[PDB]
Amino acid sequence: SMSVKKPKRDDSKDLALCSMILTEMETHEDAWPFLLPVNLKLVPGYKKVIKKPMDFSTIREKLSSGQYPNLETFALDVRLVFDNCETFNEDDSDIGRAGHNMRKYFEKKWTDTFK
Repeated sequence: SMSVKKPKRDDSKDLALCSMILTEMETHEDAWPFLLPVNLKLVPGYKKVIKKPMDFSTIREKLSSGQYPNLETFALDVRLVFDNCETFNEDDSDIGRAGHNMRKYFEKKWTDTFK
């Protein structure tokens, strides 16, 4: 509360560490469905169904341009990428399986880097 603060967690490396995690996600062999925005002209249904599209390139641009206020807003956009994927793709599809693999990969790196 006013003039009463928990001890200050060092967040000065968060930008660099989120960038490294994002690089590792970008270079994973199952990243290919997620590298670029889904083409809304060419994929029927996507525009209407997925209210907030997100992809790695879009996260990378937001990161590079100071559009994440903190590391939690960054994790929310990464998770959004996988949540959208599950909303639109069957579990038993190449893309569906890619999304589950990448989420697992991300969550481990997140825990190991920050928890």
